[PDB]
Amino acid sequence: QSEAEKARKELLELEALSMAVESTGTAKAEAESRAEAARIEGEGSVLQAK
Amino acid sequence: VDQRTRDALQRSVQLAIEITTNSQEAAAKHEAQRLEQEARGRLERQKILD
Repeated sequence: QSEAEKARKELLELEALSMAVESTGTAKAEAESRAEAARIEGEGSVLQAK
Repeated sequence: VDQRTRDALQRSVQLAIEITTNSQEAAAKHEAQRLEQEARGRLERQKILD
């Protein structure tokens, strides 16, 4: 079990990176989709007001 | 001098052979468990490396 835990720490150190990529990619993808729509709607709103 | 006394000693011989037979199987059981655990511990480690 001690030999398994030496190896398991390295697996957990990799899963912490996989979980950081999956969480940041999901959060970034949604926020940028809102920021793009809000910029298109904002530039359009300047012309509509004109 | 009496056969009834030789018969009592003849039972002691059989019990001494059974004691030796049990001692052999108990030793095989201990090495089987040692090897089984030695294989199992390496397999548990390899799953974490995979």
